Amino acid sequence: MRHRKSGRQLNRNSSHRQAMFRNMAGSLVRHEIIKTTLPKAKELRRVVEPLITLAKTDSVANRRLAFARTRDNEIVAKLFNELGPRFASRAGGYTRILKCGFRAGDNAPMAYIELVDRSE
Amino acid sequence: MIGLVGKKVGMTRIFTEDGVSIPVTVIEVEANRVTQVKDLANDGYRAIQVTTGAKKANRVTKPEAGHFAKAGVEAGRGLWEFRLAEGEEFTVGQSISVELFADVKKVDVTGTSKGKGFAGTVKRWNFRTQDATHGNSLSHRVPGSIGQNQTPGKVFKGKKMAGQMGNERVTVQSLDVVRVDAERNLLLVKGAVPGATGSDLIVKPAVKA
Amino acid sequence: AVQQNKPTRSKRGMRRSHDALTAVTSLSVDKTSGEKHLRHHITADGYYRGRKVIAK
Amino acid sequence: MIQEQTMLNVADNSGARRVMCIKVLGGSHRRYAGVGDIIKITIKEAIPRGKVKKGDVLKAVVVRTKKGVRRPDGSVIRFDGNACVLLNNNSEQPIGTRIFGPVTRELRSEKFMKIISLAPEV
Amino acid sequence: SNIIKQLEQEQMKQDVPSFRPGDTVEVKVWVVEGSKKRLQAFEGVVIAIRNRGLHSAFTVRKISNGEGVERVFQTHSPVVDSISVKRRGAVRKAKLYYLRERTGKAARIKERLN
RNA sequence: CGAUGUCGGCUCAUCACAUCCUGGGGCUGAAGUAGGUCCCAAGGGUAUGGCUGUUCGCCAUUUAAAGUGGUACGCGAGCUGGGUUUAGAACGUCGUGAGACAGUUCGGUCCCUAUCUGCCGUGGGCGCUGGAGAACUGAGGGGGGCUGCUCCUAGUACGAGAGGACCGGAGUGGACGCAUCACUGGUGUUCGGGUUGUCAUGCCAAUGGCACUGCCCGGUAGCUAAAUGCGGAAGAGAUAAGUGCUGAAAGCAUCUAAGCACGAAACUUGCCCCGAGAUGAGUUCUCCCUGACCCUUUAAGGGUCCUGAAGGAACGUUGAAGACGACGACGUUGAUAGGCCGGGUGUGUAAGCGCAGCGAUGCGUUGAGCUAACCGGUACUAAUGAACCGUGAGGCUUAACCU
RNA sequence: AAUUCCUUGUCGGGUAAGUUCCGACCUGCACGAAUGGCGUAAUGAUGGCCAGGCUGUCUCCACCCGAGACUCAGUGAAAU
RNA sequence: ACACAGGUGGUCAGGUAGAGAAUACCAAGGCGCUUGAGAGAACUCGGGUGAAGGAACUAGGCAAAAUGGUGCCGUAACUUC
RNA sequence: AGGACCGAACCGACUAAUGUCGAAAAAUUAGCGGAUGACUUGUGGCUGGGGGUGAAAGGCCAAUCAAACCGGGAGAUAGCU
Ligand SMILES: COC(=O)c1c(OC)cc2cc3c(c(O)c2c1C)C(=O)[C@]1(OC)C(=O)C=C(OC)[C@@H](O)[C@]1(O)C3=O
Ligand SMILES: [Mg+2]
Repeated sequence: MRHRKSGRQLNRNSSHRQAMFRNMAGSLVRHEIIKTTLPKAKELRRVVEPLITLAKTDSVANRRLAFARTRDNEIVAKLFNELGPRFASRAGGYTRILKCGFRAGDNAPMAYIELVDRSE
Repeated sequence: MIGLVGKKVGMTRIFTEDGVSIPVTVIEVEANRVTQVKDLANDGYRAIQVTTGAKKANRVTKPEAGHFAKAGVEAGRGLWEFRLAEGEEFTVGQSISVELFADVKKVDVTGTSKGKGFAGTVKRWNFRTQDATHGNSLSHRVPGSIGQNQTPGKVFKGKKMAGQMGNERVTVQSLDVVRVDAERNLLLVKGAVPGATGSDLIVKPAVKA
Repeated sequence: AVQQNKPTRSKRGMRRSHDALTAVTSLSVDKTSGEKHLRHHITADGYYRGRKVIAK
Repeated sequence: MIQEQTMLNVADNSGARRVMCIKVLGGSHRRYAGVGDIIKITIKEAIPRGKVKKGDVLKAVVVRTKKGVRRPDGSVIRFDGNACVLLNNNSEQPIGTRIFGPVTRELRSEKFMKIISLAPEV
Repeated sequence: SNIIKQLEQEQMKQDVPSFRPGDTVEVKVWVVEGSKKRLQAFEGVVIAIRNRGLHSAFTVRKISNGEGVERVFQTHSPVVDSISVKRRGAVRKAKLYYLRERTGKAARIKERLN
């Protein structure tokens, strides 16, 4: 009946949801922009944005807490060094979702999600 | 008499001095203001049409904005109507507040209840669930039989089946009024009223007295 | 479970009256570039509200 | 919340040690008995020197419940086990003399005042 | 909502002791017998604490004469007169529901002395 | 007989009245309490178990009562398959036998994705005669209607006594229904913790994966019952059986023929809900449009250009709304969602470091750390300027009205 | 009684209540001695019966996690 | 009959735990099972947890729950010992 | 020692659920039996239709069994539809 319930089940079990959101949070950190499904991009803001807020305070406890999540030392190194102080004045909202057409294989609504600097 | 229109904001309890806790529902009743007074000469029946709350100017449409401008009142959200009970008269533009309930002891709270969506017959009509085992093939929460045979040859109108449950106008009668607080625009009624927190209520005195 | 007479072509024509597709009727234009797109969708070149967002 | 087939402990010294509810009395289709209700019991286990013997059908009033009674301020008093006190199957005024363990204030009901007197607590 | 919090903080008793689960606490409640109105003590260990503002509660487990009694108390209720911590207990849990199936030398818990 | 499925149970019913309970009366060999019998009345209500495949029945214990029937002895494209009607086997019996029972006994495949009618829900199209946004009126329809016990009246009436009221009033339950989450609880594989085996993060320390969430211990929100609020009415109109008033036909008598008064949970309302597709399509309030030309078989005609209202839809952020539609909130002049900030709540004293100890481990830092859906905020991100749909004073006839 | 029709025979046990089970009785419709009679330790995915533990079997269901059902895209049957 | 959840003889067979070719996690090696995307209704299937009761269910405890290892102590009637 | 005991492989198929236009013209899942023997398995033989074979069910003999399959008599015959 779903009243005031949050979180998309996304046709997976809970171990798959925690695993794949652990994967596309690290790739959103690595490339700073990815293409994904639009329901999967709205649920990625509830994962990668607490990881950026965890990077505001460089501490050994926070770097291990952000290693218990994302399980990748290259992600813990791009946070706290290149994303913590870079977003240190932004009071939340570090991502942006832009809808991009429909996928050719299954007619899935797609979205780009990127960190809001991307200054090249 | 006439009723008032409030808003259900949560439940809490009142601890009385002699130990007894009473579960109340906090209805926030702001100052209802009359937008149209109806007469027997123009409408065939006498009633008043009040509004309450507030609405944004870009969301009030030009037909209903002129209806509030004729009364000269602020554009609130929603419009309700109460039949005048033969001994009270109201003027257009009058502001009615919750201190009308200061001598009322029992009320009838009408609300729109919580919506359960598509509900089965076990939840909707309290049908008895068939047995979980001892042979039972795919028929646990099914309704079972729905009619008799060739001689009726049909299902009867009003047969209890599955479908939409809730999201519906429900009135709960004879609720004790615990406290009328005109300064905080509050009305505490003993018990539970229909609806979720934040929904419109129509509180009027109990006709069953 | 199964039909007892066959339905007419008149009957499947009336069932298919809601099968009919609807068009979009909401093609926009970009602020600077001028490309047609959906509302709240980026263009084929990669603009959204007059800003080359995709760099690709 | 006592229904049929519920095994209760015995709170007086009538002789029974374990009884089983076979009916909840008063009203049709009545499913449960609270902490002041009268049930029909049978005696499944008795002491040798008792005033009642095994297989005897009589009445009892519930005095303790693991579900518990709710006081009129939200407060609930729960026990570790359901207990009862055996009545006389055509009258009140129970068979036993002593009464073991606590009772509740809900039993102060003008005919179980004998049980309130003989109980050590509440 | 804000109106609920304004209506509930007019009603909370403002002198409550800060106890933990595992503490041994004597609670005095108001007992009414006709017109007579006295105070009866209920002393036992605290096994659970529901911390909800005006809707706060705590249950006390008391092994009385032959029977285990478990009583919840609404904290800000006017029935509860006095709360007093007799003994501070050292348990590293919030709910002590395992004490229901322990008796005697297994159902006792160590002093804190922090 | 080119298929109409057998007993009982389950689930769900619906009707009748020859009424079991509650309701209203007549008579009684009706003192009272409790009955007997008959009449009226179908609004609601109308057990759980033991035995047996059983319906039934017997028994135990209830209850105001545990009604009788019809509906393919209601209901197997709803379930079951214990009973009898397949193939195995045996007993008794019959027969020389194969085999067969006024017979027992053990074992034994229950298929169907719903086209139409029907029913529960929920939309689209058009109509309602200019368009649009709201609020209603109510024809009609549906739901609901059960009852115990205790006390007061009053140990009064009644009775030799034992016993023990009518009529009224108050309180409290059982069953049932609706609502709800404040409390008491359940759940809470999205929160915290403990722990086993193993693998990995180079290693220690710390964590992660997997083993049913590995096994567990708690627990937020939501949902929910066992939780706790409320309901069944009073009143009114017309009556049933019934009791009557006056009153003749028939000088009397007579409830009736004229007239008149009472009279039940039935009926019509009162209570709740749906409802103008109520094509008889209703009412009220508010808002919007008051441009040019041409053409013809000159009609409630067709066409071009300019215009494009109110409002709607679409799209996006969404929702205690939802299968999808629909419905509600919001779209920068903005708190709609996510994030963020503060709080709450849950879990129980994180990591790192220091200390004590041979060490496991304890202590200090420290009610610490983390914390979902909650509350209060906050434009940081996403809700775009537009475009689209809908028009350009809205027929005829007659009346009453200003001209 | 794997045998008994009358029958749920009668009596005792177990249950609040026992057409089943157990023990006994003998009026054996229609037991019976190698198409064996009566016993019997062990054995049995064997038939009946009772008890403890255990429980959503049930009173009476509630909630959650997944797979379908529902919507979108592609493909695309069937009985009749 | 199929790119079909079935069938098919023999050989090789590591680590940690373990009595073990059980089982759990891994190595070498091999794979993610040839429609996906959402939503989070009834109902169905496969599971998990459940207040108080504890077989009242039912033809029947069917199903589910429970029991479960090793060492030691201890163990009745009956018996063909 | 044992048609001994517990228990994988292997051989079986007792119960339940699903499936029953199946994934499958008998399987899947969870439990279940035997598991050094009257066991089980590979290869190759032999037994042929009133015949075989059968720890016996009228079971089995190529998804067929109270007399297989193929071809022939043969357009059997049908007072029946
Ligand atoms: C009176 O109860 C029946 O009406 C009944 C029944 O009630 C459930 C089940 C069955 C089941 C079956 C049969 C039946 O006749 C049958 C009957 C009559 C057959 O005749 C069967 O074919 C289908 C066959 O030819 C030979 C066999 O054994 C030799 C059977 O096993 C068989 O296979 C089967 O399943
Ligand atoms: Mg056969």
